[PDB]
Amino acid sequence: MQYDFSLKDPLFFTLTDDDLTDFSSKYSAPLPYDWHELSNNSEWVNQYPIGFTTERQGWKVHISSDYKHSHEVLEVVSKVCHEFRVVFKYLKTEKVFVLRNGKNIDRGYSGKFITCYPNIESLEGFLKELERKLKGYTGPYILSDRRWREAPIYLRYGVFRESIPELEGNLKSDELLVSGKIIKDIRSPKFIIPEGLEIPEFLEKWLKDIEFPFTIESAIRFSNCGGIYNATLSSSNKKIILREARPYTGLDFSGEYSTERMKSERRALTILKDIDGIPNVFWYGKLWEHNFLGVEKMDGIPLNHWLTKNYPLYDSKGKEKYLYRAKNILKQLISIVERAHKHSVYHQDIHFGNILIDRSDRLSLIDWEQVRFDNSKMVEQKMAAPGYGSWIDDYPSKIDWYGVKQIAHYLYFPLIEQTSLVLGYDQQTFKVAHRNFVEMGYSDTDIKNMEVIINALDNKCSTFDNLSEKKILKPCLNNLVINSKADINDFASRLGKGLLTISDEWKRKYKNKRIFPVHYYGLKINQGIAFSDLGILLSYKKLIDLLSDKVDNSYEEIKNLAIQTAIAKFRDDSPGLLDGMSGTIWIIHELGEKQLAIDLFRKYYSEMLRKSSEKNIYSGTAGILLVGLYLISQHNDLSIKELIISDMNLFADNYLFNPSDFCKVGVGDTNSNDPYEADSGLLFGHTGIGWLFGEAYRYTKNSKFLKCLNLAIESELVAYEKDDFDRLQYNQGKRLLPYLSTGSAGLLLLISRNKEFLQNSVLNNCHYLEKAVSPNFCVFPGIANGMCGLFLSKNLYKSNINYVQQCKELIRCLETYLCVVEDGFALAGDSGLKLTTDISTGTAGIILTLVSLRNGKLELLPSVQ
Amino acid sequence: QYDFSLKDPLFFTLTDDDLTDFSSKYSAPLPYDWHELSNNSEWVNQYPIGFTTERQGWKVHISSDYKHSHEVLEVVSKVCHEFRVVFKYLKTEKVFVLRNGKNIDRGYSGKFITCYPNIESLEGFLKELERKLKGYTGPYILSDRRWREAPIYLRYGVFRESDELLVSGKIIKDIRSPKFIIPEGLEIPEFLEKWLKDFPFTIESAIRFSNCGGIYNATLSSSNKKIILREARPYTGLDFSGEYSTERMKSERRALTILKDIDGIPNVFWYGKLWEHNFLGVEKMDGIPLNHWLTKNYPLYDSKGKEKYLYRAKNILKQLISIVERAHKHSVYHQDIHFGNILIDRSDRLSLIDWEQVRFDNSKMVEQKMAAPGYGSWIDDYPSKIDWYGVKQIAHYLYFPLIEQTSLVLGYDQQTFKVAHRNFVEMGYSDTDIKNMEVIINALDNKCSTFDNLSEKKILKPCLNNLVINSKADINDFASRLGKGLLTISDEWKRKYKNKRIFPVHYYGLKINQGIAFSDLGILLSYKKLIDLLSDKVDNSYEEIKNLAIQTAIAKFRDDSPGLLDGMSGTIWIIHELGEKQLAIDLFRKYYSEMLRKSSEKNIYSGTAGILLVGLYLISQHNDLSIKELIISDMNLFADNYLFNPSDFCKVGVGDTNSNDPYEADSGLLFGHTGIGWLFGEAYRYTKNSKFLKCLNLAIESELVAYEKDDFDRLQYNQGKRLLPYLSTGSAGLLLLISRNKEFLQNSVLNNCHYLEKAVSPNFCVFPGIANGMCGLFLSKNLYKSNINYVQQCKELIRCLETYLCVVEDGFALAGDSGLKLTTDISTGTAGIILTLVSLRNGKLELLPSVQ
Amino acid sequence: MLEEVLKLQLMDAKE
Ligand SMILES: Nc1ncnc2c1ncn2[C@@H]1O[C@H](COP(=O)(O)OP(=O)(O)OP(O)(O)=S)[C@@H](O)[C@H]1O
Ligand SMILES: Nc1ncnc2c1ncn2[C@@H]1O[C@H](COP(=O)(O)OP(=O)(O)OP(O)(O)=S)[C@@H](O)[C@H]1O
Ligand SMILES: [Mg+2]
Ligand SMILES: [Mg+2]
Repeated sequence: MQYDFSLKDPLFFTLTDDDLTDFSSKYSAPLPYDWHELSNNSEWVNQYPIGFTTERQGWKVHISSDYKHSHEVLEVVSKVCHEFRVVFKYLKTEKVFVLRNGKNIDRGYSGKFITCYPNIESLEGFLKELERKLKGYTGPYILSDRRWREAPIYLRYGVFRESIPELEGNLKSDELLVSGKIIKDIRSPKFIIPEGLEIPEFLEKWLKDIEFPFTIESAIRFSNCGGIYNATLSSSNKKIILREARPYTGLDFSGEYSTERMKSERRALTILKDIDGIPNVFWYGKLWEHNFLGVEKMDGIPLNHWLTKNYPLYDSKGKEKYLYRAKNILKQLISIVERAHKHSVYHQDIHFGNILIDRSDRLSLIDWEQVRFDNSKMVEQKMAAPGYGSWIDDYPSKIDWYGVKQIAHYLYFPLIEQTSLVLGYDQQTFKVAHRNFVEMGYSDTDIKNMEVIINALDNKCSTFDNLSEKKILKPCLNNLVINSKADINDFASRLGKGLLTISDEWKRKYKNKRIFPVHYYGLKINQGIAFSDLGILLSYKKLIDLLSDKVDNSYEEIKNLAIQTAIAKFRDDSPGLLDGMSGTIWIIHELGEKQLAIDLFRKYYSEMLRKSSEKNIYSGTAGILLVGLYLISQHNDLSIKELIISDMNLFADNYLFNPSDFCKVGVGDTNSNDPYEADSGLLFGHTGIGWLFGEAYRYTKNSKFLKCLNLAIESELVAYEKDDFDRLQYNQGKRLLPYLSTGSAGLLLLISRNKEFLQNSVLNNCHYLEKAVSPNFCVFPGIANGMCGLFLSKNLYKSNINYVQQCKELIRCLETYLCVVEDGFALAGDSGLKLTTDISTGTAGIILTLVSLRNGKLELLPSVQ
Repeated sequence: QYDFSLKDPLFFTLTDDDLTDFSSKYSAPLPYDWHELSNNSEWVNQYPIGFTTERQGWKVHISSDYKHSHEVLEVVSKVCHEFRVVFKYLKTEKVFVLRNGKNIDRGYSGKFITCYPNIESLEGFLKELERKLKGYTGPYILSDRRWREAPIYLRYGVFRESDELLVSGKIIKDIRSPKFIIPEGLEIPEFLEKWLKDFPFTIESAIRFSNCGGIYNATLSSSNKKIILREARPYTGLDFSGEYSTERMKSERRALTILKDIDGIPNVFWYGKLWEHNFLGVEKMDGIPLNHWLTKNYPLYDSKGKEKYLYRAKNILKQLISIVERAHKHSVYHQDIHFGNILIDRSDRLSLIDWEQVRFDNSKMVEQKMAAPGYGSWIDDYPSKIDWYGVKQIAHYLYFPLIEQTSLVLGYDQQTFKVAHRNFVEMGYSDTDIKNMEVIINALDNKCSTFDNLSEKKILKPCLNNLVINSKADINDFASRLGKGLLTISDEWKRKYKNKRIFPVHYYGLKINQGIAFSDLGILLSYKKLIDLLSDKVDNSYEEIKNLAIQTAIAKFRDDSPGLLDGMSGTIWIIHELGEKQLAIDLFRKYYSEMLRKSSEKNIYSGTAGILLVGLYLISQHNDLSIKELIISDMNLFADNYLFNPSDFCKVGVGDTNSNDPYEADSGLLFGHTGIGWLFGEAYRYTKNSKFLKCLNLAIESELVAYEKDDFDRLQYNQGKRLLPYLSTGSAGLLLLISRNKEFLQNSVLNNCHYLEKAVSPNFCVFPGIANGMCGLFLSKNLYKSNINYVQQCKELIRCLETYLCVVEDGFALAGDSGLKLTTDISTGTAGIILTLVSLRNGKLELLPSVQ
Repeated sequence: MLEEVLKLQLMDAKE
């Protein structure tokens, strides 16, 4: 799907639709007596005459402007529009103007300050009067449009309004009507004229009035400032990197454009003319109206890619000289931006994307767009990568050293995104990285030489007093000693206290909303066991029933209103287990509402199985079948039981009949972490089918279900491949994922669970998948895409398992990703940026990990004994 | 109380629903073993994780000025982190400004950090606080006492969980009063016992008290001259520009010694500092303010006895112009010139007071700080232009005293300028007086500044042209504009406050979402009756809005509101009138027996008489239901109790309060015996028992006890200070009571209606609402008279409503019973106009249930 | 070269 989360809250993820704090200056125009001004958006303000509407399509007029002359161009354009009575609209505030004329907005939606709608007849005089009165006013070229004559007046053929037009005109707001046909309106950085529409005569004259000193081969990245092109200079046949800045774009809140912090970049790269590891400006000049910068193409993959090839994720075998090379890379960075600070040049944006490493370990520092030149002041870092920007308003000389300190901690333990949330997290992971680097077998002199440089970079930064809203989060400096079940119960009670503390503070800040902060992959959902509040309430209940406490006073009312909200929002455009209503009804069954659960399940079973699209356990019919199997195994009085077993038999016959028609049987190409763009593992693939038909075999014994189990194993190990030593991991096209949702940790759970029924030839893979799921460093802490599923696969259904000895490893691994709030624990999900309480990424997955370790059976999926 | 905010530019909103918060934060460093929890919207608490405080003890209150508030916090927090004491502090800089402001109670004044120490560590805590807050200055907190000299102040109160101060087994309860109260029976420590043991002018009274100090009426001993006195406590009286009352008093002294020779401007008699309080002793002159002089002298009803109003008003306006011109000659600018800053004596000599906001520089555009609502400038203007805007609005106030809506609609003063001219040529004034006043007002209009309306209230335009009403299509067009502007106002309210009330209303009913008077279902009922009036169809989503509002009203019942204008009894009646009946009988038979019994009030607005009205309506429209006898028996016992004692239900006599609050009102239709007589008249129309007629005749006299005559035979209800002719609290409800029960009452009762009809027909009405306003007067004078015409009555109604009407989009809106912001309710709003039109069309009054 | 210049935006490996 599409997510519009914002990093505006200091502690939590929040959508931009819930962002309303606008202290910027409001744009306004005078309103005549026979005019009305109406807003029905968060960006635009519509002005229309009384009782006059426009057409549904036609030539719309776009007007762009500067930031300084934007309030006084609105007066001129509104004064023009108040004789030529046309419907025009403009941007709300100055912040909307900056975010529309910024950098990371789409090139087809950018630059539009004022949009006008003359019908067909006032357009000719309207364009002439706007051309006559907009002298001296300049603005960005809008890429989807075409400039009229010389003033910032821009035209396209587009859709004016939504329907109107007698009854409903049988048309939509995305498709135009040319000669009684359906042509879609493409909103792209291009001028699209649909073929066949009658151009007027003056517009026909306007449309009929339509060598570089380099050779551009391709493009690397595109933005509202303009592209970054991989070009080759014609005068030398030498490959460079191009970067353009179309005028009056890249607006920030300082008031600068991309044409100003490009003369700044040219001056910065001219001052640092001869430094090893620094790009050189080779060509700078304006072509038409776009100025171009030719910098030296520094070779090398970025720092995260070099780390992914070179960090000891699993063992020290082969990567036996990592710390010496990382020390050399860090010293190369320190030398480069300390020779840069002698020339009064400050980079102000140092993160893992701005360092490139060669195959011979040579460092290059790029992206000098945000350079400062005069120290002298406590300045604000404008646009910084999260985890690397400075916390306070400091000098330009210390912002680069903070960036170098975070690169130093990145090279020594790759968890940096939580240092922007918890102050002192770089010392929390310092001891963990020391323990990991003495556990692998590294030399003590290499660790000492790394740690001396890191500790010397720690003293080169600024020590401040935390005054922000995220100073309630403290690191875990003291490691807990786990020796008995009381020490495990203390940790579990601290998890339960921190969960309710963070929930109460979220409900304090955001009323009339969700009762729990959730990772941005599931912000605008409240169903299914990955991101819902009901799953967190279930995890809290099974945590209370683990250490035998009582409910936290208002917990019964919280779970009553959560269940009532789930009933009120019980849709049907889903049927999923971990994103929909089968997981919601299994939560309702597990919370203590079993009669209401079987009632509502038998109420919507037929429609909620018939209306479905996918086939996985996540968002396909397998989740419905597994909830029905749990309901008829726990309760043998279901009147809909025969329809459940017949649908399982039909699904089994379809699984034997159709090959590779359930999901993708292959490698794949998607390299993202979105759950809807993954098609493998326990949650998204044939392993969910095997989990369904290894429990259907347990309850309703058939040869067809064991045949489905072996077919699921034989289909799943096609994509699983042997690594360098002994590891079997799934390929997502460009990377390998041993996680519980997409890889080796989900398959081994049912090979170990169904080990008695299954044969020997694919219990032989239990050792090949065992050390492929035991690394030394795991990036995320969650149960699905992280360490708590890696631990659960390694330990659960493995026989002769001690609770205390397993928890002693678990808590020791869990004190890497933890933070302290009140007298409890909180944790950040699969970003590290903001606090999460959900199951698939946040604290409730750890709570369910402890519950599933105590009980011996999973709580993420039904595991009927 | 009503904690309403004038922050939204269009509608009344609540201060609890305020979340702008520019408001630079106050922050203190948090150690590892401490937490910071902010439960309130103004306080931020810090505690050392799991360590509590005693329930009673000695607080420590620490004050600070505006400049050093960010540094006192960093010292007090560092002390409290050593001596581990639960302390709390203010959230933002804005709430510091409001807590150290001017119009705040002196029980909540100056408190910046409220520490909660223990008894054992209190001596060391106070020693470290005195050692490290030495040199810092702050306001004095009147409820506490200063420790030695530093801004540490001490109070014995309640630390946490309500206000009970139980000591030695007796409830004492702490009071947030501006005095130092030591409660009886405390184990006082030794150092706190040693600490507790270590006028040229005569004060006659004190007019006003505030956070700046007080305004006193005094007398010099040396000169024996009656003066007025001002106080400025140090570092108290902060505004958003960072100045205190001690500087405003110095500016007032500078201004009043610059303007020493000008008459009407007070002279400085005594300026001295006693203790630490600055005192200014300028001259008190005789006279009443401009509001009381205008209420005494404006021709509210006729011109008899006030024939020379436009001559004296012209002379007084010339005096104000001369005073402002002579003040502006010496570069002295008043910056707050409204009806409360001008005194006029019995000889009609003007005096201009309250020079606290005075300025001395005209070279820069400034912003008016404490602007009166309706007199403040819309833009950042020059100070001379700000004073001339104030004088122009005072001129318009003397010409037509509707001045509050000029802060909402740009051009309302020239809208009411034609209304005032028509009223003055209709009353029989001379042409020369009108021209001589109008040339002065038009001269003051040109001395102000013109500007473009770029605010959010640019969508409200004045009703410049009078609608020509000749036929019923004109009334239908007017009503279509009313219902079309109502939906526009509703949708634009919905845009800026989602998951809240559907319609915007008065500040008297921001919390009320039930009944006719202040709910959303009533305005939906008004829209439905308007659609039925025009014979049109509802636009797009009226059914969905009505269903969602009905289900929300079902989910928000509470049994503490048993009245039809604020509770369940009106929601049931509206739900019956919205289209579904059997649902309303189901709710009535479910809730009647509990809401008639759980009832403390017994009026119409909140009491059991409204329950009996909405039961009588339900048993009249539906003759077959099980609870029919239970309503008849309840009204029979209710009428027997009325025959037993008429004074036991409401107040029979002159009132005491002088406020527009519905809960502070105790007479009239919705609040007194007139609605009791209304219920009993409908009970006589249904039951036809003579006991109801006897009770109605008793209610007529019980209301008419508190009605006095005047020199012009106008029968108005006496509230004690003002005379009320309105519908809710006055004589218009009585006029509808005799007019509706016309064929039942005796001719001695009908002799009073001729004198009642002169009271309901003035020339000028302050408010446009249906309850406390002009629409109720029009309904009382034009319902149930003899024949009831429609075109002529609607022509006069539209002509009188054009004084108050706004224009939004393609329709009309209404500013309420303050005039400040837009309302849509059936008491102060557009739906009142809507049901005024529908009740003029359909005969019967549609504010209360009735039978046929 | 208005056109050419603007064509550059319509290259590949975009945003
Ligand atoms: N001098 C250079 N040498 C080699 N590669 C470069 C150079 N400059 C840019 N690049 C490449 O361009 C990619 C992005 O760099 P820039 O476009 O300079 O920064 P940017 O992407 O504009 O900053 P963002 O992410 O848009 S806010 C990098 O991944 C590099 O591969
Ligand atoms: N110089 C004066 N002569 C006579 N009466 C005065 C004088 N100053 C104030 N008053 C009386 O006090 C009232 C005006 O109160 P103010 O002193 O102006 O209140 P303030 O505190 O200055 O401002 P407000 O009313 O609180 S916003 C009037 O009723 C006056 O009669
Ligand atoms: Mg970059
Ligand atoms: Mg005053």
